[PDB]
Amino acid sequence: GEAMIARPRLVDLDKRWGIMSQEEKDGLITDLYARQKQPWTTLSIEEKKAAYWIAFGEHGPRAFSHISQKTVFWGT
Amino acid sequence: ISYTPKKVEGVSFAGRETPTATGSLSVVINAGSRYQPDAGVSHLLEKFAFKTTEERSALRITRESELLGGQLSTQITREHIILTARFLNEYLEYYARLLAEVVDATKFLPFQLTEEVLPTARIESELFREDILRVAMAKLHEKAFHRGIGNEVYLPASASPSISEIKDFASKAYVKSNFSVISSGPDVQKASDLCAKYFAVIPDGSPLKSAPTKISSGESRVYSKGTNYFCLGFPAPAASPELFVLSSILGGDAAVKWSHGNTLLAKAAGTASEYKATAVADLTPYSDASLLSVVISGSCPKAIKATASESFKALKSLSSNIPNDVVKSGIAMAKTKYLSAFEPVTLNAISASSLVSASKGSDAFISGFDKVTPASISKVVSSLLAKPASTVAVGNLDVLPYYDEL
Amino acid sequence: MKPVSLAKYIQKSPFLTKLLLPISNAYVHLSGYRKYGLRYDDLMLEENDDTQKALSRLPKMESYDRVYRIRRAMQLSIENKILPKSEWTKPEEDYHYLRPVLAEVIAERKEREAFDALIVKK
Amino acid sequence: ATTALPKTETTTLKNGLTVATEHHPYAQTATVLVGVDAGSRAETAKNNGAAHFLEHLAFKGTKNRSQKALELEFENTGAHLNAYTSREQTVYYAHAFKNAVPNAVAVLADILTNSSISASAVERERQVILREQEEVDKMADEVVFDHLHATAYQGHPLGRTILGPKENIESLTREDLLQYIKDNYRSDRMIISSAGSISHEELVKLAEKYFGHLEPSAEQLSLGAPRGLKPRFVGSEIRARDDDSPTANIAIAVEGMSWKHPDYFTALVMQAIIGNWDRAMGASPHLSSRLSTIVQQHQLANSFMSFSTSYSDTGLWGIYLVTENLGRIDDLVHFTLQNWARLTVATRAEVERAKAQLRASLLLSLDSTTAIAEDIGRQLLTTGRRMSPQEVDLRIGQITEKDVARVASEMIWDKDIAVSAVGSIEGLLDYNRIRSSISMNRW
Ligand SMILES: [Zn+2]
Repeated sequence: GEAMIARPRLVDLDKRWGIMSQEEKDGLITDLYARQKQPWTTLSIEEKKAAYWIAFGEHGPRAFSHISQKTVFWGT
Repeated sequence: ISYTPKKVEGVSFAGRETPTATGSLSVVINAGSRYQPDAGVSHLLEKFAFKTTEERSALRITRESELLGGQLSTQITREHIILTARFLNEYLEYYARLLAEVVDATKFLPFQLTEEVLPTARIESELFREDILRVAMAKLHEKAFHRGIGNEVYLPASASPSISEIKDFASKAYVKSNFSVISSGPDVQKASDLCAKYFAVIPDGSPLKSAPTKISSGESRVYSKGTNYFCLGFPAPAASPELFVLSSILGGDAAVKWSHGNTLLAKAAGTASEYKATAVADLTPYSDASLLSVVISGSCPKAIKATASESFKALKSLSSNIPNDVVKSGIAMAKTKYLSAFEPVTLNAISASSLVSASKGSDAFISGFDKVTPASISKVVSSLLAKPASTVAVGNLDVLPYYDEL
Repeated sequence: MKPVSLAKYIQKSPFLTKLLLPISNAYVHLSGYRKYGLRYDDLMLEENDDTQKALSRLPKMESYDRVYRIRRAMQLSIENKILPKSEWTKPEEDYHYLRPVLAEVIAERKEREAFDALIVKK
Repeated sequence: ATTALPKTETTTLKNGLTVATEHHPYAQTATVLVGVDAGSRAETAKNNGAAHFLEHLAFKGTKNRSQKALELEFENTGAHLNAYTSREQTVYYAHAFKNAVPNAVAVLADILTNSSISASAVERERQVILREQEEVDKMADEVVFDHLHATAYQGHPLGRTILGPKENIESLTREDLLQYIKDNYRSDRMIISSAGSISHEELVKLAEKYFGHLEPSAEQLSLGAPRGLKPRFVGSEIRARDDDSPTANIAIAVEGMSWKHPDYFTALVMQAIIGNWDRAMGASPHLSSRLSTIVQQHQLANSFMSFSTSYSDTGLWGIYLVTENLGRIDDLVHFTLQNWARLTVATRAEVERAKAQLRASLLLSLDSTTAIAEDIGRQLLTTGRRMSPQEVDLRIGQITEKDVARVASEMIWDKDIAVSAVGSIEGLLDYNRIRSSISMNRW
């Protein structure tokens, strides 16, 4: 992983992530894993955003359900 | 990029492979205005396409096509009748079946003719008649070629063929030996198999017979108050690369968006009328004829006359000694202009004309561009200016010139 | 809504038709629309869209003949009299000439109505 | 063989330029596009209309090559050049024979990197700009849509014409154009795409050879991000009455949706539901849209089309009617708005038909190298990426009738509308009577 990853590949990740198939997910994870080897100064802001969203994001395990409290109040 | 003809089960085929998700299927039929028995028969016969067949009504056809997500389009030209169908690649079998059913069995109900077919043809005829340039080019064709391709295409305002004439013309025109099937989807073998399977029960008739084209000349004058027009027409035999290179040499438009150009016609207009009358040249190749036309358009009649005179002088001087660089640039432009007409899926004059004649087609026709010499172009030009040309004038007739005063 | 008739279920069984032929003969004689020189299909109501469209798809000869027959019948009805027994509508000429066109129009309308209401049952 | 569907490669350079090429193996023509994310919206009230002036310019020779030498470069090699300016982006493209692409790319890079904007050129082009502005006015559709834009987003820079006022055109100077070029032509907001014979590696090499000097912008913003404040929809009407015209062009629109809005394809599906019509259509009677049925049955109008023009943070969603049956315009408008409002109880079959039609139409349009290049450029300039057909199919398929009903009740139900009329529009009623048809009282 030496060449910079194209911006149109790491833009609006949250909307696309659910629809995006498994193979693209593994490819992106592997590419970012190979990328983070270099010193982080040379990296762009969007790469950092994508990396953080991949690691400490909302998808995957920590995707909890949200309950509308107003609905509970009105039902009561 | 090139159609490779075959013949399966006695059916003409022309396949093409492209990396796209959408295919097509067109049936080019030799039933144009050249072969019509009376005025307006071909147009009405074309309009009857995709009407009530022997298996499904027109409403069912339209609703099924709408549900499947496809576009059904027809096209009438001076020497063909074309029925197309663009679709996603899933419904290729269904669309082939529909086209085969439409061509083979299509009952002609007189009330359908009196209800839907006739008003649509009349509306199209009025829409064509409203335009001025198309009428001028049609009159140029009428004056150039006496009959055959010199016949009017669209329905005249004072004609109304009976249903029996259309029915018998369709009976003696829709036969296996008088059309071809053209497909340009992402697969050719499957399309060929389906076309051979479904376009197989149509009877083995006989090809329609027409006389060789007869070439003459004449001038027509009409009056108008708006933009003035003046057209020159040089009839010629079947198209050759020399004619294409000559047409690209004449040019007329601009290579870049906002400029005047540097071809012969642009220089003539600039030197004559200070770019107050645009001159444009074009070529229309037919099966056994071609028409190289020059169109001079503008608002000032005097500028039109001066531009016409200067353009004719330049065309006459083009036969003396053509510099090599001019021929090189003309060939370079003509290659691109000819090749660009094959990308669109819908057929035009160039692609249909190439596909009709299997002797050359497009495989060797393009290869012959790079073997054109200034002597060949000079010979072609000198042969064109032997017989008199033909003119059509629209606008104030007191200033627009006749052919004897160019 | 529309005229109704059990004119096919009886045709299914030949015995019923053979039994009911004389009664139908007597009834048609008693109706007396043939005494005015008319045909049965002339009397059918024409005020909806279907029959109005159908009447515009007849051959011109049929329309002209129907117009003349109706006008002559009304002229006779003016003076309360009938034609002599020679100029009565013979059975051979009293055929159904409007029903097929109306059937075609109704079939077209029913096909459009069917397409109108659809559903997706996965 | 079955072949395949080529994929759109994407590569970026050090500066930030993005390259996206679709390569056809067997082809003889190629198209190259270079787009800039700066339309006429970035112009202020003083220097309005500079983008169109730049578009007309920048073809008059750079410092290295003068005019009448650039054209000879684009004629003796068999090429074409073109450019058009929208309200948010500018596009330059040039397609030629497969063996004359690198020279055209080099010429385009020379044109965009530096130009010799001279006072004499501006003085010469002033008159041609004035003539273009005068000649554009004749067309009815352009005037109707310009008036609709002006009356919808009034006050905002998005509500001005692209060409600009006459005073703006005549008073423009060299410094304004130079400043616009300096502060809006940055490598972060540029793009270069292709579709045809050329390959990805060749175009990347060409871009590195030539487009390697464009300095990035001061702020590191994204592509297609909103700039300025969100415009406010202001429902109003404009009546440019003229009794000489034998027709009556009318356009009605409501608040639209942006590129990134999470219901975009639902709005597209609704537009497909409404559909288009024309009296010259071969199968006009048999179309399966109720509005077409009524209009054709009663001969109410000549034709009508539906549009869903969208922008960075707003958009429009309406219809465009042309008619000559004067005196029955009110019935046409009433039935159009009734069919609009009915969409809150839409049935499954209509939604399925609209989905199929939209899926077919989104792919049947691309049939040439120029069209594919334009589509790729626009998708990259407005969104940031080009959606593969799999993603588009998945997004469209998820849409159901309940989503359509929700969106219609949210935006199509009783709400402010924007009207624009040109011609013999006397038969058109007031604003309140027009608006009253947007909601049905029998529910
Ligand atoms: Zn302009």
